[PDB]
Amino acid sequence: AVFLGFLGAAGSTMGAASMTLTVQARNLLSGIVHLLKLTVWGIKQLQARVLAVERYLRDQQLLGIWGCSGKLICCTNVPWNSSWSNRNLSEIWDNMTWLQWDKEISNYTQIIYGLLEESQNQQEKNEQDLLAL
Amino acid sequence: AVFLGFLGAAGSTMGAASMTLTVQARNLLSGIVHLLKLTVWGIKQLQARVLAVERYLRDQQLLGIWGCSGKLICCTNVPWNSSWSNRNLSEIWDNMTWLQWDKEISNYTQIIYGLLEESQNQQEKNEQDLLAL
Amino acid sequence: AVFLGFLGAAGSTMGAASMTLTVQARNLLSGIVHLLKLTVWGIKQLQARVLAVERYLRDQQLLGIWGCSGKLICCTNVPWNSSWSNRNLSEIWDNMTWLQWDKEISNYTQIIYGLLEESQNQQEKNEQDLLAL
Amino acid sequence: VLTQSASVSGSLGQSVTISCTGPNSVCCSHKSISWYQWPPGRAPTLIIYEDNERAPGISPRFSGYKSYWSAYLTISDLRPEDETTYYCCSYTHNSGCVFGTGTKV
Amino acid sequence: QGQLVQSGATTTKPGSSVKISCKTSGYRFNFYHINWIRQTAGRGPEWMGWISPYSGDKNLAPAFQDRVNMTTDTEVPVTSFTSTGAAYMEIRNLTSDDTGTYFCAKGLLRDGSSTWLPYLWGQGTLLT
Ligand SMILES: *[C@@H]1O[C@H](CO)[C@@H](O[C@@H]2O[C@H](CO)[C@@H](O[C@@H]3O[C@H](CO[C@H]4O[C@H](CO)[C@@H](O)[C@H](O[C@H]5O[C@H](CO)[C@@H](O)[C@H](O)[C@@H]5O)[C@@H]4O)[C@@H](O)[C@H](O[C@H]4O[C@H](CO)[C@@H](O)[C@H](O)[C@@H]4O)[C@@H]3O)[C@H](O)[C@H]2NC(C)=O)[C@H](O)[C@H]1NC(C)=O
Ligand SMILES: *[C@@H]1O[C@H](CO)[C@@H](O)[C@H](O)[C@H]1NC(C)=O
Ligand SMILES: *[C@@H]1O[C@H](CO)[C@@H](O)[C@H](O)[C@H]1NC(C)=O
Ligand SMILES: *[C@@H]1O[C@H](CO)[C@@H](O)[C@H](O)[C@H]1NC(C)=O
Ligand SMILES: *[C@@H]1O[C@H](CO)[C@@H](O)[C@H](O)[C@H]1NC(C)=O
Ligand SMILES: *[C@@H]1O[C@H](CO)[C@@H](O)[C@H](O)[C@H]1NC(C)=O
Ligand SMILES: *[C@@H]1O[C@H](CO)[C@@H](O)[C@H](O)[C@H]1NC(C)=O
Ligand SMILES: *[C@@H]1O[C@H](CO)[C@@H](O)[C@H](O)[C@H]1NC(C)=O
Ligand SMILES: *[C@@H]1O[C@H](CO)[C@@H](O)[C@H](O)[C@H]1NC(C)=O
Repeated sequence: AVFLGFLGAAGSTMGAASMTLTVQARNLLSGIVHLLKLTVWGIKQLQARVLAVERYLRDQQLLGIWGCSGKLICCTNVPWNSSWSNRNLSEIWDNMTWLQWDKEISNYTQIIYGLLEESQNQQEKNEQDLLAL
Repeated sequence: AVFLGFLGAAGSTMGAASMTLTVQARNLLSGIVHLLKLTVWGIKQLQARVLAVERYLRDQQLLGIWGCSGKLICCTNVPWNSSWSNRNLSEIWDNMTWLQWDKEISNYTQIIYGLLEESQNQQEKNEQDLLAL
Repeated sequence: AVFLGFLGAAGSTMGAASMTLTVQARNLLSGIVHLLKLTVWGIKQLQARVLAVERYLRDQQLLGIWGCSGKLICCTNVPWNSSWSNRNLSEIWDNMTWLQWDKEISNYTQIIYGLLEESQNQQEKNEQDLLAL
Repeated sequence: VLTQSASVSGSLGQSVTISCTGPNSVCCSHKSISWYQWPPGRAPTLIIYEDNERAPGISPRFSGYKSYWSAYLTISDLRPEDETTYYCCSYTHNSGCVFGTGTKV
Repeated sequence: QGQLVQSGATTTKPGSSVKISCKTSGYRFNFYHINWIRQTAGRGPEWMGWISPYSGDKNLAPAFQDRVNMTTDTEVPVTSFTSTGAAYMEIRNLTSDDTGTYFCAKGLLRDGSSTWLPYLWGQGTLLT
């Protein structure tokens, strides 16, 4: 088929990049990063090791508090406030790239992260009350 | 609304604290904890970094072997042996705090952790046999 | 009952070992591995700590990109190409051990890891299209 | 070959309905219809594509509809600037956009 | 955004072959097709053809099949998502019956069914 490679679809449309997410997901913790000798290269490599797991788990932490654990494409119950981006679907997924999309959605990325957070807290509270009978 | 803050409902009832679990969940790995210089403050901070991820994953490990991965309120199939606590529901969730509850359930916390563990091993074995047709 | 212990069923049949997976799952991150003093034993122990979490997460990373997050026995949609092993079920689960099974499936372990990877990427894309109505 | 309405008019507040049809060569159920607002001798404007999808910024009163034999363009709630000439267009994904005859509104 | 300035509106006489330019700004010139449209007075507006500033692939109507040369030169990176481009247009067995206003319009989307659709137009040029 195609298989562009790691970040190979960085310039492709959002919909086309949304079909090769495993390509980036698997390289978020591996690479080349057995004794711990504290030389100038050893201290350098140890930090490179702790830094990878740290950043990897911070993304999985947010993915957990949203109810999206172990997911690449999860859907939510947070509606799209058009003040975030009034662009239409066809001019988003068949037009923009993820890089320029993140550039314009950047202001509201912290707002959306809160709506996904409490929506998961209330949804799990709803599921518990439904299983109380 | 309310929003008491991190541990803000530590003195509230168990039911009231059971509505602000995301407030504590998100601060279990972040904070303020870019080169690795091994000075007295650098070694101190590196340990602070590894210690956070270590303790964070040990809780997620137990949460995984119970079938509660990425959950804040999951329900189980382990019935409540009244020898653990004969208190009633209304005098638990509308009365006690999580601190004093953990103080009296402390003896059986290792007993319950085993019942949730093998209940998940047997449940996944049941689901495999049900999908064998 | 039985309870052979950690790796206690290493020489048992695959089906018998497939009933005590929690026994190995819980010891993949604990053990005995509070200040960080960088002595010969301190540097040695710190590496032992980072090495455990690193290897633990690499297994959970693959378990995530396969849609098996927080699972001990998950079923997939990747059929068994008989060129991997033409052995029958009864002569696999009531005969072989996991050690000698991994010895003969070793060549195709990277092939299977790719089929489980893109099967999960396409399945989550299918679930999104089904919830688009 | 893609015939449009001869001409038609309305009034401020009312609505219009432009037509666009043709034979099996350029219409319809296996083709897409785009509606261009085109003042004579000026920069045109894309109003609606894919039979009924509006372009970014097009007023919601513009609406497209395609039957199995003729595409339509409704222009509800008229305004002064509506005095232009409209042209339909039939296309597929990998071909050209055969324009229409024209419609003075 | 996006701008497409066109060449001058000079005139020639039959038998010749004129070149029409179209300079783009405010958008990545490679990401969208470039269409050529003709609005004659003695005919309905005609789609002449589009070309790919990225892949070089061109597609013109059979009425212009062996009479028109469409060319574009490579863009110039201005920012990460902005570039300047240019598209060219020529006619072969040219007469005076091809008189009218000529426009250049870029594609609509980068993918889908309405990829090459003329969306953003130029100010046009008067001819013979
Ligand atoms: C980098 O950025 C560029 C620019 O944006 C991207 O190039 C664009 O890619 C998209 C998607 O791949 C293209 O959209 C498609 O357009 C085709 C129309 O082209 C067809 O028609 C040509 C003329 O008739 C024909 O010659 C082509 O056939 C072959 O020949 C060329 C010769 O060069 C060859 O290059 C082709 O690859 C062909 O092998 C061609 O078929 C259209 O058919 C598509 O529609 C189909 O697919 C969509 C889904 O994608 C579907 O919705 C439709 O219903 C239909 O099934 C589709 O619209 C676009 O034309 C490209 N060019 C632009 C925009 O200028 C490039 O992909 C980016 N790459 C990366 C890695 O980021
Ligand atoms: C959008 O967000 C603003 C504040 O960010 C809020 O006041 C408004 O009600 C929201 N509207 C919708 C439709 O969600
Ligand atoms: C595609 O995205 C760019 C980003 O700025 C935007 O300018 C352009 O209008 C979009 N295309 C369409 C057809 O809306
Ligand atoms: C984000 O905020 C900055 C603050 O100056 C503003 O300039 C910019 O336009 C904002 N962008 C969006 C998309 O809201
Ligand atoms: C409660 O636990 C004890 C041992 O801890 C056990 O002997 C007893 O059967 C249990 N009873 C119930 C009702 O679960
Ligand atoms: C827990 O064990 C200690 C051991 O001395 C005992 O004193 C205490 O009462 C026990 N508490 C409960 C709740 O069983
Ligand atoms: C088995 O795998 C080989 C390559 O590894 C492939 O060519 C063949 O089609 C596969 N057969 C089946 C039945 O999956
Ligand atoms: C694996 O590959 C080696 C390469 O020499 C080969 O000898 C061995 O037989 C192979 N085993 C299987 C099970 O394919
Ligand atoms: C278009 O003009 C260029 C200019 O050099 C020429 O190389 C090319 O061959 C021409 N195209 C055709 C189809 O003749």
